[PDB]
Amino acid sequence: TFTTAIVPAAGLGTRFLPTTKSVPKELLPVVDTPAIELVADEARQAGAERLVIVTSPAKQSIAAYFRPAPELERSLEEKGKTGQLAKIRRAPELLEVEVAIQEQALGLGHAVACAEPNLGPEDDVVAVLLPDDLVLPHGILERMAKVRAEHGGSVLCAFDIPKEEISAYGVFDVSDTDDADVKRVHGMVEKPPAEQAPSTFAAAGRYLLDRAIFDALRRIEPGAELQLTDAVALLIQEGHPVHVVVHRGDRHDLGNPGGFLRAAVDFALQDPDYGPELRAWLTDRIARP
Amino acid sequence: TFTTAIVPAAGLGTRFLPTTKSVPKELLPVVDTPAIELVADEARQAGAERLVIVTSPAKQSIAAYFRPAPELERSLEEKGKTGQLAKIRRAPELLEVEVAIQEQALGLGHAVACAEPNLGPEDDVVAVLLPDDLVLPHGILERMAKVRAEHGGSVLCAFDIPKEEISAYGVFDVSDTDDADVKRVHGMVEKPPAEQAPSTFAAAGRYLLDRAIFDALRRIEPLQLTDAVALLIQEGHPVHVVVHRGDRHDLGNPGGFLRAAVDFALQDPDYGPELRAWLTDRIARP
Ligand SMILES: O=c1ccn([C@@H]2O[C@H](COP(=O)(O)OP(=O)(O)O[C@H]3O[C@H](CO)[C@@H](O)[C@H](O)[C@H]3O)[C@@H](O)[C@H]2O)c(=O)[nH]1
Ligand SMILES: [Mg+2]
Repeated sequence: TFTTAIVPAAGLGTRFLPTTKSVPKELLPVVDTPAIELVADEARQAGAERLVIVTSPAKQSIAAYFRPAPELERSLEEKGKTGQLAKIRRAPELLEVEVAIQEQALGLGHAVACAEPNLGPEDDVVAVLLPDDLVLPHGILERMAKVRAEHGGSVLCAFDIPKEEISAYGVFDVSDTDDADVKRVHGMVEKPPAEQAPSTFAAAGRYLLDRAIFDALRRIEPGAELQLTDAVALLIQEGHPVHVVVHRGDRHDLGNPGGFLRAAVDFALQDPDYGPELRAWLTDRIARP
Repeated sequence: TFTTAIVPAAGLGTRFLPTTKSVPKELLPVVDTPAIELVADEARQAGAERLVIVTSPAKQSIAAYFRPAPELERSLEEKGKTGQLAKIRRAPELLEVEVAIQEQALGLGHAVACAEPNLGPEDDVVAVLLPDDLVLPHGILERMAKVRAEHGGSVLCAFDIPKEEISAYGVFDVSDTDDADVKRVHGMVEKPPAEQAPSTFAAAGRYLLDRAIFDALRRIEPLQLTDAVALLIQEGHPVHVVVHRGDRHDLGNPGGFLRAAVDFALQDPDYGPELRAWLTDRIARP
């Protein structure tokens, strides 16, 4: 049912300095393809027709990536680079792309709130994809849509992480449903020590939010910032159904250079253009300092 | 010695499409640091005072990378990110940076030619660094400068590559000098089969070019830099090569780029041990 997916992209990417002084984090390549394209594609495959990218005035450049490049397409076609030509055609052809300008990076809730002018009356629910999380294979938003179909309200996403490894995450307080991968959300605890974690279900950056989230974001106490978790807790307090889908597949974390490199190596090893030679090189390389 | 280094950065990097549709190839990070900073640092360490980046109009944002970012700096200082603050201050403090515009990508020789208006009377010799080649450790240009001081003329750089591995490269035709790592260049053969390779010396992307190169570039038939060098040798200009014995990386395609990033990350304690452990498991399965 959702048609509009929101991608919050207004943070600098401090962890990727000095590169992110000049390059938007969301345009950095995983092998050859930027994360913004990877999340755009995932959104489209889940039925999004429209993408609202929230960013700063300085990173408006992310928009151009979704514009055609006619001269480049011609030059590739003339060199017989049909595979490269298909690669560059992919992102502009995925969906309709708009930008919402968040003047100052006041956090995720504020970013989602800044997308509301880009919504129309048909947007009763919106998908939100954080571009630092890659959730593999495609399809978590379709699982979350089934939960919305059944229960109404809003739907979150979790990874299943042992309590001794979960303390970097927000962690859901949950109850069971009839589906082992679907829980009712009662609340969330930020970065609990292992022995205080309410579950093994760590908050992942995929959301299906009912339009009620925007009214909730206007009614929560602003910070020093609008905390999306506070708006979700307000909905829960007011009886809005909130459930979570537990992702069982793989995932990558592009929020720091180390997790980014893991993603790129994992993908390159599966690509015949690179994999065999990379694997042979790695085998030798890891045996020395 | 030379004071001006030229970095030809006007080609797209078609092996990194679709990313390089929007992002200059030379700003792609090796772990966390763009290649253009790595080659600027190398140039500075060899005594460059000035960097002339040849780029297209869509890639002029390479320039802004070398400008101070006061508000970002102020913000990092207020957050006590001393290390990230140092990292952002590094590139702007290395040297004076100018941009020359190559309207179209007519090749390397043409990229070099387009830097000539940025040169002055002191520029008798210019360094050229190709930003897809990392030559490690720093110092090849200083070795090349010693050769220029002894012999005059121009100086090239070679990797010592076995004949059965050398066919992807241009391969110098050479004669000995009194230094094992310095050869006189008689010519170059493009991509020879192993049995036709005139040496084990493959051309690397580092150059110390006498100002005579510009006149050669004006007189070669349409431009390959190697043709302008060949014209110089024909006209009696001394050309030598220094053989690099050390390490190198190739950022020309994603595979070589990942080798560089993994190599550097394994040596950095922020990433190294966990990445090593992850790689150990990962390479044991498809
Ligand atoms: O019109 C152009 C074309 C290329 N370049 C730049 O020139 C550099 C080198 O171009 P590339 O296509 O990567 O050259 P190669 O095919 O790798 O070959 C060159 O670089 C090798 C070292 O890497 C040498 O062995 C070769 O003799 C030399 O021609 C790159 O940064 C390009 O951006 C420009 O600035 N403008
Ligand atoms: Mg090259």
